[PDB]
Amino acid sequence: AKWHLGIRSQSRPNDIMAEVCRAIKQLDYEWKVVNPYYLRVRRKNPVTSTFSKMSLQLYQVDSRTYLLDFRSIDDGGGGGGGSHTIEFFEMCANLIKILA
Amino acid sequence: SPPILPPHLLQVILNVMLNHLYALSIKDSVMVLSATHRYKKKYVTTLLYKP
Amino acid sequence: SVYTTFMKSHRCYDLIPTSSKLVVFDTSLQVKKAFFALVTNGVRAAPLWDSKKQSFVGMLTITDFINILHRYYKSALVQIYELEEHKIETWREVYKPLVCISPNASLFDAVSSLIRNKIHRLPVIDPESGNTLYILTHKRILKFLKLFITEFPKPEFMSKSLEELQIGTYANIAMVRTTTPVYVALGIFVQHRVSALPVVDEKGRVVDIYSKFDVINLAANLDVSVTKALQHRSHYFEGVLKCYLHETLEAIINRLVEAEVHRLVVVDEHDVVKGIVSLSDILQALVLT
Ligand SMILES: Nc1ncnc2c1ncn2[C@@H]1O[C@H](COP(=O)(O)OP(=O)(O)OP(=O)(O)O)[C@@H](O)[C@H]1O
Ligand SMILES: Nc1ncnc2c1ncn2[C@@H]1O[C@H](COP(=O)(O)OP(=O)(O)OP(=O)(O)O)[C@@H](O)[C@H]1O
Ligand SMILES: Nc1ncnc2c1ncn2[C@@H]1O[C@H](COP(=O)(O)O)[C@@H](O)[C@H]1O
Repeated sequence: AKWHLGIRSQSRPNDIMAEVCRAIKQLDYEWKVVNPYYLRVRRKNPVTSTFSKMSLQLYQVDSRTYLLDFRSIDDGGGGGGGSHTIEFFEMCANLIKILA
Repeated sequence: SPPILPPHLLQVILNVMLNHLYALSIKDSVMVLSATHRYKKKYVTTLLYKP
Repeated sequence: SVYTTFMKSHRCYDLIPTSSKLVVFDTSLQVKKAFFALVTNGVRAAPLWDSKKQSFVGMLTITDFINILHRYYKSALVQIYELEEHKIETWREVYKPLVCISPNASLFDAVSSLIRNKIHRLPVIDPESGNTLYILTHKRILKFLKLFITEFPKPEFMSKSLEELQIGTYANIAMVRTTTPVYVALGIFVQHRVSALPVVDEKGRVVDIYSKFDVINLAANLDVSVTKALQHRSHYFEGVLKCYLHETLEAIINRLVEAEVHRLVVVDEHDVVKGIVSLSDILQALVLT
């Protein structure tokens, strides 16, 4: 099996952060802008009413390529009785979908 | 410009990365997501198979 | 009893390895991809996640795969072919609420829950995060007890023979023969709710063992005999692990833990099977002392 860290693009860093903000808004998650390249995002579970947080961080991996990093925030989220881990995976799959 | 990937944050894994999302190339409309989390002094790597 | 006291003084959390992997399936997953992923990942069970209800709703095990293989086989004989594309949710609908345990719950609770619910897979779920942490088993628990319980004080029943204790099953032993088709074995598995079948010969002597674990090897062809299907034996195989009635509980627990199989075939001087002694029997015995 070949596992990939987050996702990759060859758009401009600014362009990239633009689309993930749009993708985020579409989902109706709340987000905060720490760096121009670092986003904390928050989301309230419609079923469980809990909150889950995660970081989106953009790195440069190439001269032409950047990497968007997803990291769960271990802050006492989430479930539920859901599952902080599984709900993390779902927030991501949704964002990765809206992108693509 | 955006920070450079820290090692040892691996870009690819073949079979400090705690809480980081890894994923397989999509196939058959099914998504496979992975990550390692910590409960006290225990670690588990969860794979979620999701259409 | 020392076994009982130990069990009550330890949390399930103590049984979890420093590092493990867990495979979870979204219930909308197609059954056929689910079972291939068990094989690929080297795991015997997966927590099932209902995205709609946002929680774990059950488990996928080999027993399920077997039920499904058995249905598939019969339905095919009558030209019904619907089970392949079935997502997991729909196959569950076709027919067992999730039983789990907190990492802070006692090991005694873990044991009772397995016995009372007649399952083999107890997910340890943290109520805080809601995360499944580990899947707890009879094998894991019995190994832990053996390792962490001091040899003395030793209860006297530990020195008693199987004969005396009467632990295990000694009547209506489901068995197959060397020349028995795998689909026949499935029928027996599905009917007898039993984890493995001794392969015997004309005179009733055990020569092999056909486990449920030996069946998912096929999600990676149900006409071949049992003997043939046990040629793709992936692990090194010294032969069948057995015991005699005169042997003591202690000797049998030791064999079981060191062997790391789910049961021993009870046998006589001639290798004729007289019964089965499973981890379930032993743990039940240690918990009722
Ligand atoms: N923790 C659980 N909660 C709810 N249902 C379960 C749980 N574990 C297993 N089951 C269900 O109970 C049935 C029997 O499961 P069991 O645990 O005996 O399977 P198995 O461990 O794969 O089989 P074996 O251990 O005998 O090889 C299966 O249909 C399974 O879906
Ligand atoms: N009494 C026995 N003698 C010889 N071989 C055995 C015996 N019991 C099991 N085996 C073999 O060892 C392998 C492991 O089977 P077993 O079901 O005991 O372990 P498991 O199912 O992986 O773990 P668990 O005990 O949690 O179900 C199987 O392939 C089986 O053929
Ligand atoms: N082939 C078999 N025939 C009859 N009983 C069995 C057989 N295998 C296991 N058992 C019994 O079924 C119960 C559950 O065991 P197991 O399925 O091995 O966890 C135990 O009491 C076993 O003694």
